Amino acid sequence: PELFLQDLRSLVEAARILARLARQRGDEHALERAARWAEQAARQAERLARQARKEGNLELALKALQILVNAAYVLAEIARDRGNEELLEYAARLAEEAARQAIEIAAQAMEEGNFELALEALEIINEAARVLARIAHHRGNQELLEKAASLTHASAALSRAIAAILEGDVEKAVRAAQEAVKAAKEAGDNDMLRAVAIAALRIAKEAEKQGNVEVAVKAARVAVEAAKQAGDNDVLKRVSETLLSIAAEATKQGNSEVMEKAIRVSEEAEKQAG
Amino acid sequence: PRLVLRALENMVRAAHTLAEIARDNGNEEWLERAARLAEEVARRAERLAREARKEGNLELALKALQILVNAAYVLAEIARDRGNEEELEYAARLAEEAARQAIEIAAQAMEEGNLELALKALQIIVNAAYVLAEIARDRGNEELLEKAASLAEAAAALAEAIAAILEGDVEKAVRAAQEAVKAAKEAGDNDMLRAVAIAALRIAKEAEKQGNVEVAVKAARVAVEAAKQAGDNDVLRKVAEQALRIAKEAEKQGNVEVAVKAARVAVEAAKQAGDNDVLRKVAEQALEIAKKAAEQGDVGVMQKAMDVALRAAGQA
Amino acid sequence: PRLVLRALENMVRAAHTLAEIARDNGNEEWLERAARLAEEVARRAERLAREARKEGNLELALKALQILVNAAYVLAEIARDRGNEEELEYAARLAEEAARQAIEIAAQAMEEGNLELALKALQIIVNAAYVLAEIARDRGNEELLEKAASLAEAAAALAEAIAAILEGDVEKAVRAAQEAVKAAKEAGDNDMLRAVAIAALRIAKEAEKQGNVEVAVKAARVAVEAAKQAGDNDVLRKVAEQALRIAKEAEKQGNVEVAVKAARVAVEAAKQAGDNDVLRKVAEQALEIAKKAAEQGDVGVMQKAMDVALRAAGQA
Amino acid sequence: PELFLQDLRSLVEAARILARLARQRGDEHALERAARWAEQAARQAERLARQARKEGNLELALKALQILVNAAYVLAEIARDRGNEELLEYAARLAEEAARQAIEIAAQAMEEGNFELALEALEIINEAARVLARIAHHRGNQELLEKAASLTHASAALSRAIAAILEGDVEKAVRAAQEAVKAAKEAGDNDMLRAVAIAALRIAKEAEKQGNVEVAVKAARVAVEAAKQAGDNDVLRLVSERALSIAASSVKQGNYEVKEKAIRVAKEANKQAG
Repeated sequence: PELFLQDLRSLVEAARILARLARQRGDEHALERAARWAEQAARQAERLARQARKEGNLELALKALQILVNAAYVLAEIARDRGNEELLEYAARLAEEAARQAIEIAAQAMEEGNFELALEALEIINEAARVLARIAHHRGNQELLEKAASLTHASAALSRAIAAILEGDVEKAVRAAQEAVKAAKEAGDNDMLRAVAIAALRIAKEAEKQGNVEVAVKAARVAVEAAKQAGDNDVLKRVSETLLSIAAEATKQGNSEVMEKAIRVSEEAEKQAG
Repeated sequence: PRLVLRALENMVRAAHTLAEIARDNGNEEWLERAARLAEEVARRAERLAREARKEGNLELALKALQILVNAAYVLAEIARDRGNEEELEYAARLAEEAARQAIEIAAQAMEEGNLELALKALQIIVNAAYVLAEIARDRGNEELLEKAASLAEAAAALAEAIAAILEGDVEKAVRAAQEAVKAAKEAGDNDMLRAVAIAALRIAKEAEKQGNVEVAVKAARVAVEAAKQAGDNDVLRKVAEQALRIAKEAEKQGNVEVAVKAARVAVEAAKQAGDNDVLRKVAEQALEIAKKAAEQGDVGVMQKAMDVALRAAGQA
Repeated sequence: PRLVLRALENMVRAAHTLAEIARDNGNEEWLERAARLAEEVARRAERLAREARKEGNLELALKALQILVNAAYVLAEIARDRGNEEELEYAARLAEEAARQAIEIAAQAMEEGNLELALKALQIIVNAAYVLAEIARDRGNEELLEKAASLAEAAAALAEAIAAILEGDVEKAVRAAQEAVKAAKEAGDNDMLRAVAIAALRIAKEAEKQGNVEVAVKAARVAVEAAKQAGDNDVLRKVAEQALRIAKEAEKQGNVEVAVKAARVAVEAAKQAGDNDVLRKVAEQALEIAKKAAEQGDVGVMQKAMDVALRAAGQA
Repeated sequence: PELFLQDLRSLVEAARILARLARQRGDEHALERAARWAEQAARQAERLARQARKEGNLELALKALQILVNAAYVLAEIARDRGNEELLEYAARLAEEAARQAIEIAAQAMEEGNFELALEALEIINEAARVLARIAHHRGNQELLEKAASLTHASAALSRAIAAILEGDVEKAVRAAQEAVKAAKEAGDNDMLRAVAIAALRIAKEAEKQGNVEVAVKAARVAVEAAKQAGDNDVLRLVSERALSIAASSVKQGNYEVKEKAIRVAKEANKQAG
């Protein structure tokens, strides 16, 4: 398999270099050729990235997504000079679905607690916005710049929070998550909010493992904050369940107040599921 | 461990992109978020470097140092368009102690003889110096160009010399090392010069295997040039041990002229430390050189061996 | 499995204590509570025993039967002091039905040759005889007393026969078996007869290993005596097959007199059974026996060999 | 060690045979001799019986209790015929203590699901009760006779519930437990109520293992009844924790009504614990 991606990278570099020379040469036919070199890779790579969700090799999947992002940059590098908005719109919609699918990968990875893949998927998400932003520099919509910046910001806050879990302080992690959910509130994407919720669940599970049920109530409270901002019933179930898990550990600690809170918030999550 | 480094690096990516986007809008709030993140990254990365210095995985440290360089670039990029000096000053201070700690990492790696880590650390030092030089031009501290430039150039000359050690033309390595000490001496950080002296000790430690005692003395002549700036007693002590190793072999090789010159270098170092045990041990071997020159019947070299042995004794 | 048996037994033991306590104090409510408790446990135990038999673990089944016999003892203890006939009838039904199942277990165990099961099963049967006796006395019924006595005597003869199967004295075994059929024929119990026949079959199987065809035929003469009352068609088949096996050994020994007696038994059984393949196999061997008796040339034996083989053909 | 039990049994047998003989061949000196032999055997066993709890071999422990019960039969026989209500007191105290200790053994075994020991301890309790009834008959204590009937009824009900658990019919077990709790209420012993509650907990644990949350709520409703009558906060805590298990399992089933009951039951247990 691997050679495909390596050759696609070479073909993306060839399209980029041809366009660099073509602007010295003053030639549109080279731009047509380059656009075709790029499109022939892009459509096949998109199908591969979709296919890889069946195959489960998330390393090859995120590498294919990175190849798509790298191609998207080269496509923008042509399209911003070539003056056609359909080509820009194709690249933009492709990049938007690429970032969205990276979030879908990240949701699985963080549910599994594979922060390793999560940081790499978040890295794809951080870089992917740059192409949309450099497109928006030319298209003039500050709204796209805001979306792009926010997209990076939320994935960056998740990265900052993940570091505190690996460093082993759930309260610092929850404080960072409390920043992350505000960043996601500015961003306004439900699927990023699902990523936040899945992280907040994994954080709550960490806080239970460390016996810090009070911090776990905060972690779950952020989880249901994300769900209350953008609905997902299976999240709300998992959260409500986890909040009973927290209530049970709080019962084991004899802390009736934290147990009562954990029940009331478990009940809020159930009430939001409706 | 390595997860944290990835996270910090990718936080720097984020801050870099945040500045890249913000400069089209003039979004000071995005720049402020980025700056606060970059400061946090520096703070956490310093903690990481301190801990790694206990843990002994030098790669974690040097990667953290590259992250610190990248973060210092992000700080500088935000700072230069705000035009404030403190925003440059904090980054410069961080970068200086980062580079200084990196020189300790490089020194340890070169003393242990791990060229891989040496090359990595030296490259990190060149990158750190690039941030310092970029800041220096934009701020008008032209002497900071000199200090950055020398720190870079020396770090590169050390890497080049390491390549020449691996090829085996040790005098080409010494030719590089002569330029290396010259470059370092143009701004004069004693810690860099300690690292240079440790590289010259690596050259000497390798030359003992090869038996070109003549070129080994030329390497020691570089070593003492640097060591005479810095004054680290154990460096000077090691230089004396190498010079006596060189003498003991040069005696067996019958090249008492090179042996006498090795002693002439030995005292040049040993006098700076003033350790009587070294100075007496050195003078004792210097009379063994004189004895060997008499055993050759090499009258004038024996007179020079008397001169150097007595002059060495004359310092203790 | 094991736990549930233990627990039921413990519930029966509890019912026993409660019935003791109640009968000492004279409290009617405690008697009624005990009766209710005991009945539900009995219903449970019956189902368990039916299932244990279907699982094919005879040992667990006979423990379940022992639990049922204990339950019947407690039920009878309650009933005989309570003063109602249906309670005693239910206990009698439980006891007899358990005894039927137990004898069927014992029959299987004897044909498998599992002495341990068979011995345990006889002990269960003896315990059932005790329970039957206690019921029968306090109910006041001479016929059921006669059942209990005759069954117990027949069981004792079966135990004696099992002991003889250990000891290897086949004459002692037949002496016991003669009394066993005497008791069983006085009783008219089909399962007791079935058991006696299966015991006689294994006695004969062992007598053949010893080569004692004579006593094997004496045992077969008892076997047909029982089987002719009982009408167990497959037992009649097993008997007839064994009678021919015995006759074949009597031919190999040249004891044509014993062989002709073995045929005389075989045809008696076959005439009850009406199994055509058996009848033809019997007549076939009857001619083989007559052929060897003609090779011996004993005229009076040949008149018998004629008479038997020809009568057999006259039924076949 | 085992030999000590076997020889203690032999001393009980010798004492039994002597007492049986003495009732034929009357002599106050032989009667005192037998009483001395018997009480000595009892106290010799008592040292082992108290020790065995430290040693943790519950089989040897309940076997030592069986020795004490068997001896108590002989002590009672001697005492009631001789006319010494003090020896009836000593025997009754031996039996009551042994039964109280056996109830604890049964509770520990039921917490393990090591029902083997529980059934045997209950068997010891039944035989102990048998002796106690023989004693009480001569004192005229109708109250103790009613208690013995109740105790034997309750131990039988526990045994039935245990059997229903090995059978896996938790509904039949709960139906039996509903009888058991009434029988324990009539007996008026909090430690028997603890055994009933511990059984009810183990029943609920089975229902949870099998996912039968509805029957588990019924089981918990019985358990908290027993605990509410007994007044043991550690039981009430364990009940509340198990009720939160049932609640989490109910959210796993998505059943809001069974969740609601499970929370109300956990809150009843909390309301009694204070």
